[PDB]
Formats: sequence, structure tokens, C-alpha cells
Amino acid sequence: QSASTLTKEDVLTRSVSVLRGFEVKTKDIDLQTTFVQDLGMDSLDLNDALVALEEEFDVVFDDKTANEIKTVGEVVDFVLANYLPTEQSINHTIR
Amino acid sequence: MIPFEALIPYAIMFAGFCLGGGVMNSAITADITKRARGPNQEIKRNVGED
Amino acid sequence: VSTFPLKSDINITKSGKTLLSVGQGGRSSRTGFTATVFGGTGFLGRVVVSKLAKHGTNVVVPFRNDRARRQLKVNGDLGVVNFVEFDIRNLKSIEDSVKYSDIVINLIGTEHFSKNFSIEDVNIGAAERIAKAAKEAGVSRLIHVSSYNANPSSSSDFYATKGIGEQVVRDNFGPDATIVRPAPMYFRNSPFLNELLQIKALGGNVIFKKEVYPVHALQVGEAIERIAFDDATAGQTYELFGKERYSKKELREMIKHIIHIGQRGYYPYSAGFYLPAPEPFLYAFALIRQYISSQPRFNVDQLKRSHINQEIDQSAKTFTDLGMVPDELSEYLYRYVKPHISYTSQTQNRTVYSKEDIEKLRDYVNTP
Amino acid sequence: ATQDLPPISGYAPIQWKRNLPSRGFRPVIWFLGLCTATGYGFYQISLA
Amino acid sequence: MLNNLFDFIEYIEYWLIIVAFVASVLIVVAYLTVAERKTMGYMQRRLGPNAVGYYGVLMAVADALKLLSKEIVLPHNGDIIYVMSGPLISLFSVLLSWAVIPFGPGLSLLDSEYSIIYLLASGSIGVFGTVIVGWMSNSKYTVLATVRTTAQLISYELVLTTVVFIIALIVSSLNINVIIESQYNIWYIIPFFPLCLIFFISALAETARPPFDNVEAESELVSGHMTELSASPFVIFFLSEYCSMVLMSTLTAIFFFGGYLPFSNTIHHLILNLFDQHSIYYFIIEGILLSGYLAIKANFFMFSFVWIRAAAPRLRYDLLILFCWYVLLPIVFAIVVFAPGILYCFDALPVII
Amino acid sequence: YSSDLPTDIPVLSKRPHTNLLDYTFTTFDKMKNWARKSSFWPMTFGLACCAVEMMHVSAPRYDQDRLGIIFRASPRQSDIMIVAGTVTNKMAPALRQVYDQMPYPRWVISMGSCANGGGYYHYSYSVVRGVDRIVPVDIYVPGCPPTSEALMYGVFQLQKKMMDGQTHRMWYRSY
Amino acid sequence: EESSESALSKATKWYLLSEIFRGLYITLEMYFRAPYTIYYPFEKGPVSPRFRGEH
Amino acid sequence: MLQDLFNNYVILVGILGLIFLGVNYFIVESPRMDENNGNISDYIEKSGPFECGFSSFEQSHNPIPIAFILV
Amino acid sequence: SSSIQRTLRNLWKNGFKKSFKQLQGYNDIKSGRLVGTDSFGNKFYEVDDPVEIHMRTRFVEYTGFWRQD
Amino acid sequence: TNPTAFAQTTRYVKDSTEMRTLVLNLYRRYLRHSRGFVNNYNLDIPASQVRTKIRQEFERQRFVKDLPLKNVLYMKAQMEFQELVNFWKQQCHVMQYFESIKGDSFVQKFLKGAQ
Ligand SMILES: NC(=O)C1=CN([C@@H]2O[C@H](COP(=O)(O)OP(=O)(O)OC[C@H]3O[C@@H](n4cnc5c(N)ncnc54)[C@H](OP(=O)(O)O)[C@@H]3O)[C@@H](O)[C@H]2O)C=CC1
Ligand SMILES: CCCCCCCCCCCC(=O)OC[C@H](COP(=O)(O)OCC[N+](C)(C)C)OC(=O)CCCCCCCCCCC
Ligand SMILES: CCCCCCCCCCCC(=O)OC[C@H](COP(=O)(O)OCC[N+](C)(C)C)OC(=O)CCCCCCCCCCC
Ligand SMILES: CCCCCCCCCCCC(=O)OC[C@H](COP(=O)(O)OCC[N+](C)(C)C)OC(=O)CCCCCCCCCCC
Ligand code: SF4
Repeated sequence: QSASTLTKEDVLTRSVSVLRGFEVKTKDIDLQTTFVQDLGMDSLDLNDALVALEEEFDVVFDDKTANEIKTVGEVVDFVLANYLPTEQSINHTIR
Repeated sequence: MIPFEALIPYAIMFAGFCLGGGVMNSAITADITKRARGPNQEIKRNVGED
Repeated sequence: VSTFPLKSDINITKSGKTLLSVGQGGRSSRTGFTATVFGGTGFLGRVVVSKLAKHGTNVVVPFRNDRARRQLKVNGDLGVVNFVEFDIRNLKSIEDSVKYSDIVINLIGTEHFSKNFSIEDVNIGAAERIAKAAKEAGVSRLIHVSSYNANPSSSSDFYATKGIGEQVVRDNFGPDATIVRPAPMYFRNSPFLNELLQIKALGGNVIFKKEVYPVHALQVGEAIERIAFDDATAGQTYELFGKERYSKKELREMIKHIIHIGQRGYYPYSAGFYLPAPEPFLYAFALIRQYISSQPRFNVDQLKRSHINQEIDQSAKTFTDLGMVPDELSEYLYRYVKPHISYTSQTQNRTVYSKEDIEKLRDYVNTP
Repeated sequence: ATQDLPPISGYAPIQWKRNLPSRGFRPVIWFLGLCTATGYGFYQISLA
Repeated sequence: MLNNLFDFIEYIEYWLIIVAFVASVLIVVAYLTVAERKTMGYMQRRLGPNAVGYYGVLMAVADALKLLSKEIVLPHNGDIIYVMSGPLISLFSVLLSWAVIPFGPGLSLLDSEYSIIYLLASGSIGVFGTVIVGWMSNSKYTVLATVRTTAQLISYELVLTTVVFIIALIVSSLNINVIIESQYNIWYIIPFFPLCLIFFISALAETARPPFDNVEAESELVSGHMTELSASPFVIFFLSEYCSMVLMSTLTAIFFFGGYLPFSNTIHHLILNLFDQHSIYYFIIEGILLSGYLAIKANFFMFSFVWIRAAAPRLRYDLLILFCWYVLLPIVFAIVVFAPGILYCFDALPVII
Repeated sequence: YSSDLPTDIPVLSKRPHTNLLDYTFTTFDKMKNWARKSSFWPMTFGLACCAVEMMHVSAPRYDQDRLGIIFRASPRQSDIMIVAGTVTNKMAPALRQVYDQMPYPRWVISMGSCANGGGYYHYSYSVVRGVDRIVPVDIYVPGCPPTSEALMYGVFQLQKKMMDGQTHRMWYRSY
Repeated sequence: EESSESALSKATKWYLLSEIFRGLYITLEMYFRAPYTIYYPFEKGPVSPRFRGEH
Repeated sequence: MLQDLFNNYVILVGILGLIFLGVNYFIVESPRMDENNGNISDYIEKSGPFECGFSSFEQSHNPIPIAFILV
Repeated sequence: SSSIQRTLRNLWKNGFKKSFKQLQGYNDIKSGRLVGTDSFGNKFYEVDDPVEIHMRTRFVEYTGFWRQD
Repeated sequence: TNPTAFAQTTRYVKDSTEMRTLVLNLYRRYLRHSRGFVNNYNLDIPASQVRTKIRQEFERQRFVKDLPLKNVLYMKAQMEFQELVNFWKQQCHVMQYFESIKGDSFVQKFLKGAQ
């Protein structure tokens, strides 16, 4: 019940879709695509993308991770390791 | 010093119970007595001389 | 509104008076103008009184309901908003309202007739008496608000009396009378939106088929502010309407999705959100309530108007002549139907409908 | 005389200490009255 | 006419009796609000209402009529269910409880051997009316009152029910009129003085009256469950709460002070000897006397309801929970064993006659 | 469509009673006006020192309850709003919300110099210069603070105004 | 073990609400006393020559 | 034991409760006779919850811990 | 001061018409010695009854019957 | 005494590099609570417009160089963040915050009075 159902390909696929809703330089986004160089994101543009990625996967990047993340692949790895389903009420599970 | 103005609402409440008791005790008793006189309305209503 | 409504600090009225404005245009500022707003306690009247009094213009508000006039005084500073107890059947009361006024705005009009007044008396008789009294008082400017489908040859009592009202006002006051033809106005507690927001709308198949060009009420009051203080608008006719045409059925269904009445599939039909009735029955019910109900209900004339769509007089002027861009209903629809949302209450997430969201919702409504 | 002053002898003393004397019978008497009322009440109940 | 009218009245006579009965209760409840303000005023050295009707006799009418001419506040007009379901259930519960209150011998609308059970059962329904107002409500003060209301019910319900059962056990009957007649020789205040105090305390808790006014504490929960109520819903809840005060005051007079039985038997005979029993005037006076005896005893406890309000501060509801379970319940359960032991010892087990 | 409006029909406040229905609706108004005047329920809205004088109206010396005056803690159960104290900018939104939560009919009383025009704090950066900038005021009570009799006189003036209401006769003659 | 009053004496006051009935009796005493209310506007409160009112 | 009289009283009590609501609905003046602020269903500033003046978080359906649940 | 005997004494001294007017505005039946009248027409009295409290020894009788100012 | 929710201890940062991280950390907190701001205050705009507004206000102080000014600016931003998240502001204030709105020529100001 309360377990992750994510896959590396699905997380990467949805990560690309979110990042293509911004004014990024290139629409060709993969694991090795860097935010600063390939996507041309500054301080505030990068944080806008990170929060937007937080909304998609319902995860919250910590301060250390968000201040040191460089590539999209690191975002994908963080989502896979830390994502959990939100706890439901008592009625949703046992009924 | 007895304040009579404070006792006015209690007197009206006292009359409130008496209104229910006076009507219920008399109207119900009269209805039972009237219907025990006979099987027809000419005996229940009209009272004979004898 | 802005910060200073007048285009200049010195204005010369049509009657020759020179009026000087003082202050930057706040509550303590003055414009030198005194205006009378007939029917200032109505829906549009409160908007007009608020805009005039907020910049210092003296407002004289004739009234018949004593409790309804109280909230008008908050708009202006001390001595700005004045009240006169009046009746359209009392000539002296009307003459006192316009004695000191440079501008007279006639917002008096009705769609129903009652035991004391007919449709002719209010739409024609009241307008004529106000217009003639204004001229004898030497009022520089008169502004009359007719309806959107004003036509003296119309088969509807409301549209015909409004059409005659335009002509009788110009004859009495003179060629210097400006006439405004506003479309149905949407706003907080707007009569145009109140009917759509009513859950138990009897005969929605016959009534909600009318197509209109709804216009923002705040802009109509803003337009009147432009017209009153601009002598270049004298003698003209203004049709105030939105760009996008809407049918009441489209608005009714679009609102239904915003209110989230459809969260339960059975509820809209069970609650009576659809009340299909034959028109002959609606005519009978409207005829009966015209003499039984003490409150103005859906009457016979409004039943006729459901078959008449809003037609725009091309010769008349628009917001472009006044230098304004009409507001779009899609932008302001959510904020005026928000109070009627069922639960909301920030439970999980408020569904805020933007300009693009409303337009998409219109496509969903018409999608079978 | 030409001002507001207290009398020559001064004002009489006032009461400002706590004055809440106890009242009523001893608690044992009230307990006996409760038992006496209960005893007599059950006696009349028993007779009825 | 005449003949067709003299039997039409007979056909509708018993509806007039009920309407008169309803008016009799309403008058007492209406003027209890005036009496409470007058009684507290003089105790607080004020006057109380004296400027609404001659000496304040129209104060109740003005308060009711003004509220009946007030706007009803609700999210939508169709939401008339939500703010009216609560008060209506509370009002119906207390009005139906008056059916088994005999103003005289056999002068009750409902006569049954289970009148005691009907009385307690009907009163418990009124609690459900109070909790209805807090129906997933958005008002935080309404919600807090519902939690307190349930807590108070757990306090008094066990204590109040068991005290009434002891009186019923002493008479071996659950009929209210039989309980009244059983007190001809002794009023149950004397043998069961502790129970009368306990009953009155439970009555205060049941009606949410001070010192147990935690449901409607103005200094704690502004107005409690009535903070969102206005116009008719407020009146119905206000009417129901004061109808319970009269009902509980009348119940105290019935269970412990002989109900309608005369204060003095000699005085009762002398007054009735002035009237002929062959005329209806005797039974009009008799109903006035018997209900007058009940009214005097009931007015004293309605005075006592006001008296305790003007003399005691409010007690916290969590302290009330410990008060009933640790003190009241052991005492009442002790008496429910003590009483049969006394009766069996002296061969005085009760029977119904 | 011919309209013939009479010219010399007196306004409602001057219009005498002519037919039978005039006395009927005037009786309807007076029964309601008497009830609301007698059941004068203000709301407990004490802000500053003006509230202390408002408490002394409920004191035994004046005993506002003798006139039918009861203070209610909820806006739903109150029809009179007495602004007794200073209205600050931080407080103004709260005052407007509480006023809007009172069901109609409702009246507002402005007591003291603070509520009337700001009084001692008129030239303050955080004080509203008169509660009438936020809510409509029916009667202004002067004083700093107005005495307990000054407030009672203002209430009497409002009750005099309430007894002159013609809500139901207005529907018959003016609508 | 150092209480001055016996357990029965302390229980009699506690069970029979000794101080509560004392408080009730004091409140009833005021019920038979003259109130303080004056009938404004037919009667007026005290005033002094130093009083400040309308200018 | 006859209970026809009791049944009539219960019928009257149910009807009596509706009279209080019906009287209040037919006695109050219409909004247009008052300040004419419209229907209560639109006056959201009035139909909203009471929070002593300041709006707070909406916790209508939040859990409420009860310290006397065992009692 | 709140005794019924005081009301009966004032009822007898004033009479029916005077007391009924007090029963309409004054909410109290009071009697006193006339002190004088003002230009508006109001009458002013002083009470010699020993049972009257401190602040209630002077009162006015307004001209109007239904409203007082 | 326990501090209120979302309360930070005031501190004077003596490193410019550290100050940049704190601003970035606070910048993300504003973006994450944008939907909460819309829900709590019942705004008429979507959360996307709120985030645009937050970015615009942050960009107004992007080129501030003096470190002592940064500490005051950061401290006041933390106080503003705490005020919004805890629903201490009334809904009217937030509505007016987003209700913020080619200048007039010389003659246009001249004809009306100017300043
Ligand atoms: N969607 C819309 O509302 C549209 C408006 N109009 C017209 O614009 C004008 C403004 O009306 P609006 O504010 O929108 O809504 P309303 O119909 O509620 O306004 C009517 C105004 O005229 C007054 N009035 C009506 N009859 C009388 C009368 N016998 N004596 C005195 N006053 C009277 C009313 O005063 P009181 O309130 O005191 O009774 C009220 O102030 C009206 O003339 C209307 O016909 C036309 C097309 C669209
Ligand atoms: C049936 C529902 C429940 C009962 C509700 C009863 C509510 C109480 C009544 C309100 C009182 C009120 O308002 O009377 C106050 C008013 C005064 O009015 P004012 O504004 O002060 O002066 C204005 C009036 N002038 C101009 C005349 C001064 O007195 C009256 O005019 C009373 C005179 C009318 C005739 C009275 C006798 C006729 C018989 C009446 C009884 C059948
Ligand atoms: C008869 C039925 C009605 C009354 C029932 C209740 C009476 C009190 C029961 C406990 C008494 C107790 O415990 O008594 C003890 C206490 C206190 O005395 P202490 O501290 O020991 O004094 C110290 C030792 N001395 C005695 C040597 C000085 O006395 C009281 O406070 C008595 C209260 C009297 C005023 C209230 C009486 C009227 C009540 C109101 C009308 C119903
Ligand atoms: C066998 C004879 C049975 C007697 C039957 C009657 C028993 C009554 C209750 C006694 C115990 C008690 O009142 O207890 C007090 C309790 C709990 O107090 P506690 O937390 O234990 O602290 C006290 C113990 N100390 C000192 C050891 C720490 O709270 C209260 O203050 C409850 C107040 C209720 C007041 C209601 C009065 C209403 C008016 C009544 C008069 C008409
Ligand atoms: S007006 Fe004077 S007394 Fe009243 S609140 Fe202001 S400072 Fe205090």
C-alpha cells in the first residue's frame, strides 16, 4: 500500500515535461543535461524549476541538495530515493 | 423590604399553572359526566326536571 | 477612480459657472461639482455615488428607503454626501434635489409595475419630470440611463418605455441631454448574475435562452464619471456592452461547474437546478404572482424579453469614444460567483478560474 | 475655615479588618438532623 | 345553528384543552425569563426589566417578537435544514416531556405505567438536538461547545437516571401520578434529602445552567453552539432551554414535595367546602388549588435556578466529570442498595394499589 | 403609454393616514418598532476607556436591563453595534467584518471622540479618524468619555428614531 | 493526622455544601434591600460646578 | 388507558415548531425594504463563520482530540 | 423604597390621572412637592418621603405622554 | 516561552557567500507556500501569478551590495514570510498587495495641476 511505484524512465519522462514548460535554451533534456550550462538557468530560474519539480512528484528538496544539484539526473535520483505516498485516512486502507 | 415588582412575574407564572389546572380539571370531568347520562344527545345535553 | 478624475483643475459648466478643484484627488479633496444621483440607493446607484463622492464631488441623493441610504455616506467626507427624502409623485421634493446641482444623473427605472406605479410612470413619467425640473433649475448636464434594447416600437413594455423615455427626456431637458444604454451588468449582488446563481430557477429552458453582451458594472459607473465631467459627451448616446456575446444557458452551465454543484451527480437534478416548464404555465404563474406575491417576481414582460436578444445600435457610441477598453466577463466571472461556492473553505485546494480557465470552461459546456 | 480640613478632634475610627463570623450549628448537629430526617422518613414510608 | 354548534364544540373540545395546556406551559416559560432577570436584578441591587409593558409584564413579548422579526443567517436559503434541525429536535423533546406531567389526579395528557421511562427517554433526545448544530461546522466556537455538551451528558445522565429510579423503586412504580399520590403521608424530601440535592445538581447540569454553564459560557465560548444562530433558530433553542428549566423545577416538586398535594390538608378541605360539588365551579377551583400547590413548589425551584446563578461561579466541565463519577455515582449507588435493605428489614416492600 | 404622475403627493414621513390599510400597516410597523426598541440588544464591543462608561450603564445605578437592554457576545444575536473606543488601522478590518456579520435590521452607535473623529489621537499614524469611514453611523455620542447618562440619552434618541420607522407602510405607499 | 476538625465534621460540611448555602443566604439578603437604580431621564445623577460638558 | 388525547398533543407539538419558523419567514421585511444588500446567499461577509473579528485557518474537518474519550 | 406600601401612598396622593401618566413613562409611581415649572412646560418635584434613596429626591414630569426627552 | 511557528532566531551573517544561500533558501520557501497563500487568503489569482509576484519583489534587491543592508533585508523578509504563513495578515491586506495597479506628458500634468 504505502510504497513507491516510480520508475527511472517515468520520473525522467515527467522531469523533461516540466522543464519544457520554461524558457530553457534546449528542448533536448536527458540525465546529463545541466541546469546552469545546457538549460541556461540563473539563480532564480533554477530555483523556480526545482520548486516546479517538487510540485510534480510531491517531494521537497532539502537545502543542501538544492544548493548543490547540477544535472537533471541528480534530480531523478533524488526523487526515486525519497518519494513516498502520502498517508491516507483510516478509511482508505481498511474498508 | 419586599420588592413587589419582582414578584409580579411569579404571580403570572402562578396563574399559568392555574390556567392549565382549572381548564383540565373541569372540562375533562364535565365531558365524562355528560357522556355518562345516556346513549343519545337529547339526554346528554338536556337536563330533566325530575 | 485613479488618483484624480478630472482632466483639468478648472472646469466651466454649460451654464457658465467656473468650478475649481482643490486637493490631489482624495477624500479630503474637492472637485467643485455638485451632482444629484436619482435612484442612488439602487444597484448601479451605489457604484455611481461611490465614484463621485470618493473624489470630493458633492452628491445629492434623493431617496425613499431610509435604511438603504445609510451606507452611501461612507463614500465621502463630512458634508460631501447629502440626502433628500423624495418621491416621484412629489414635485417639490424633486425640485429641491436639483436646486444646487451642476449634474443630474437619472438612474430611476424599473422592469416591473406595482400597485402604486406602472412601467410608464417610472420609465417615462419619472424621467420626464426629472428632466424638466433639471432644466428649470439651470442644471448644466443631465445623464439618463435607458436600457440596452431601447426601442419605442418594441413589443416589450420595458424596451418600449425605455425607448420613449429617451425621446421625452431630450424634448424636456433639451439637446444637451446624454443618454446611456448599458448592457446587463455583472458585479457583486448583480441582478443579471443573481438570476443565474439561483438554484431553483423555474422555467430555465424558456428564460435562459436570451443572448446578451454583458458589461462590467464598475466600468458603467466609470463611464458615467467620464461622461459627467466631459462636456464633449453632451447630446450623445452611448451603448455600453462587452465584446463577447453570451447566452444565459452558457453562463448558467459555466456557473454550475464553478459552484461545484456537480460534485454529486444526482444533486443538481434533485435540488431543482433544472425546472423545465411549458411557457403557457410560466405565463400563468407570472400573471398570478403579479397580484398575489408582495415581492417583485418574474413577471409577464420579462417572459416576453426572453425571446428578444440584445441588438446593438451601430450609430451610437461606445467605450472607444470615451477612451476605455471594455472588461471581459471571463476575467471577472470567478470573483463575482466566488461567494456562492458550496464548500471551498481551503479544504484541499481552491480552484481559481483565470481568464484562460473560464474560456476553456465555455468550450466544455458547449461540448456535447 | 478657608479650606477643606478634618475636624479638630478628627474622624471616628472605621471598620476595615475582615468581619466574616461563622454561623450555624456544629457539623455533627447537621449530620444528626440528616439521620433523624432519614429515619423518620423511612418510618412513614414503611407505614404507607 | 344552535344544535349544530352545541355538538361542534363537543367535537373540538379536547383540542381546546390541549391548546389551553400548551398556553399554560408557554406562559410560565415566557415569564420565567422575566422573573429570572427581575430576581437577579434585586439580588444584584438593580431593578430588572420594568420599562417594557406595565412594570415589565411585556418584556417576554418584546424579546420574542423582535427576534421573530430578524433576518435568518445561513449560507443559503436551502440550508434551512442545518440551522433548524438542531433547535427543532431540542424543542420537540422538551414539549413532549410535558405530556406526562399531571397537574392533578389523572390530569395528564399521557397516562401510562411507564411514564418515568418516557420522561427520561424524551429528555435524552434533546441532547441530540444540541450536538446537531456542530455539524462539521466552520465555526470553532460552535465545535468546542459540542464537545463540552457531550461531556456534560456523560456526567448527569447516569446520576439523574439513578436518582429517579430510587424514587420509583421506593414506590415500586414507574407512573408519575402514582409517585405523587404515594407522598400523601410523607414528602420524599425528608427521607431522601441527599437525593433532592443530587437531583437538583443533575437538573442544573442537564439544562446547562450555572454553575454548570460550560456549554454557553460567554467568557469562554462567546455563545457556545448558539454563536451562529439568529432569529427563529435562536428563539427555539432559547425556548427549549427555558422549557427544560420549568420542567426540571416541576419534576423536583413532584419527586420530593408531593407534586400537587396540598401543603395543609385542613386548609384544602375548608376552601373546597365553600363550593358545591354538584356544580362545575367546584372543579374549576379544585384545579386551581391542585395546580396552585404545584405552581408554588415549582416556582420555588425556578427561583432556586435563578438563585444559584446569582450566587455561585461557573465550574469547569472537566471538574464536573470528576464530580459526578467520583462523588455522585458512588453515593446514589449506595442509596439504591440501602433503601431495599431498610424496606425488606421492616417488611415494607412496596406494591402498587 | 401615457403616464400622469400627481405633483403634490406628500412624502412618506409627511403622508397622513387616509384609508383603512394605512392604519393596518402603521399598526404593523409600531408592533415591530416597539419590539425592537424594547428589545435593544447591543454587542459587547468595548475597545478603550469609552467602554468603562458603557459598563456603568449596566451598573445598578442605571441598570440598562430595566429598559430591555442586554449585551450579546455574538453579532448574530445583536442588532446594535456600539463603537466604544479608538478604532486603529490594525483593528479596522476586524470591525468591518464584525459589523457585516450582524443580521438586519442593524444600527451603529459611535461613542466618544475616538469613534466620532479620532479625538486625542486624530493626528496619529495608526488611528482611524472616525468609525464612519468604515461603517455607517446612526447616532454620535459626544464626550471623552460620554457620561453614562450621555450614552443613555443617545440610545433614547436612537429608540425615538426606531419608533418612527415605516418599513411596512413604505411598501404600501412608496413601492 | 494533624487536622483540627474530625473527618465526620469535615465530611458534613463537604457533603452538605456548608459554604455554598452561606453564599446563597448572603445573596438573598440583598433581595430584601433597597436597590441603587435611578430613573433616568426622569431623575439625574449628581453633578458638580466643575463638570465639563458642552462648550 | 386511552391515548387519543396524547396523539393530538404530539401532532400539535410538531405543527407548533413549524409555526415559529413560518412566522419568522413571513414577518421579516424583504431585503429591498431593508438596506437592500441582496440575498444572504450572496452576502458572504455575513454568512461566513464568526472568529471574533479576524479570519483564521479553516479547520472544519480537522480531527479534534478528546481528553475524556475513556470516560 | 421597593415596597408596595410606598406605591399605594403615591397612588393615593397623585390620583388616577397623575399616576397613570407615570405608569406610562416613569415605570414608577412617585409623589412630591411641586417646586416649579420651566418655559417648555415641564414640572419639577422634590420628594419628602423618608424611604426614598439618596439620588431619587428630585424628578421631572414631562409634558408628553408617550415620549420623553 | 516557546517561539511561534516558522520563527527564526535573528542572526547577523558576516559572510557574503553564506548570505546568498540563506536568501535562496528563503526564496524557495516562498514558492512552496504560494498555493497556501492562495488558499488561506482566497485570492482571485492563480498560484502562478503569486510566484511571479514573489520573483519580482526578490529581483528588486538583486543588486544590493552592502552586507549590513542584506542582513536587514533578509531579516524583514523572514518576518514577512512568517506573517503570511501563520495567517496573521487579514485577507484585505493581501488583496491590496496584489492590487498594485506610460506616464503623462508635461502638458497633461500641467493642465490638471501636476504635483
Ligand atoms: N443589468 C441591469 O441592472 C441593467 C440596468 N438598466 C437600468 O439602469 C438603471 C439602474 O438600475 P440598477 O441599479 O442597474 O438596478 P435597479 O432596478 O434596482 O435600480 C432602480 C433604481 O431606480 C429607483 N426606482 C425605481 N422605481 C422608483 C420609483 N417609483 N421611485 C423612486 N425610485 C425608483 C430605485 O430606487 P429604490 O431602490 O429606493 O427603490 C433604484 O434606485 C435602471 O434604470 C435600469 O432600468 C437597464 C439594462 C441593464
Ligand atoms: C399579537 C402579537 C403579540 C402581541 C404584541 C403586542 C405588542 C405591544 C404593542 C406595541 C405598543 C406600542 O407600540 O404602543 C406605543 C404607541 C405610541 O407610539 P409612539 O411612536 O411612541 O407615539 C406615536 C403615537 N401618537 C402619535 C398617537 C403619539 O402607543 C399608542 O399609540 C397607543 C394608542 C393606540 C390605541 C391603543 C388602544 C387600542 C386597543 C389596543 C389593544 C387591542
Ligand atoms: C434544613 C434544610 C435547608 C438547609 C440545608 C443546608 C443547611 C446547611 C448544611 C450544612 C451546615 C454545616 O455543615 O454546618 C456548619 C457550617 C459552618 O459552621 P462551622 O464552620 O462548623 O462553625 C464553627 C463552629 N461554631 C458552630 C461553634 C461556630 O454552618 C453553616 O455554614 C450554616 C449555614 C447557614 C446559612 C444558610 C442556611 C439557609 C440556607 C438557604 C435556604 C435553603
Ligand atoms: C451521604 C450524603 C449524600 C449527600 C448528597 C449531596 C452531595 C453533594 C456533593 C458533595 C460533594 C461536593 O460538593 O464536592 C465538591 C466537588 C469536588 O471537589 P474536589 O475536587 O473533591 O475538592 C474538594 C475535596 N477536598 C476538600 C478534600 C479537596 O466540586 C464542587 O465544588 C461541586 C460544586 C457543586 C455545587 C452545586 C450546588 C447547587 C445548589 C444546591 C443547593 C440547592
Ligand atoms: S473618546 Fe476619550 S474616553 Fe473614549 S476611548 Fe477615546 S480617549 Fe477614551
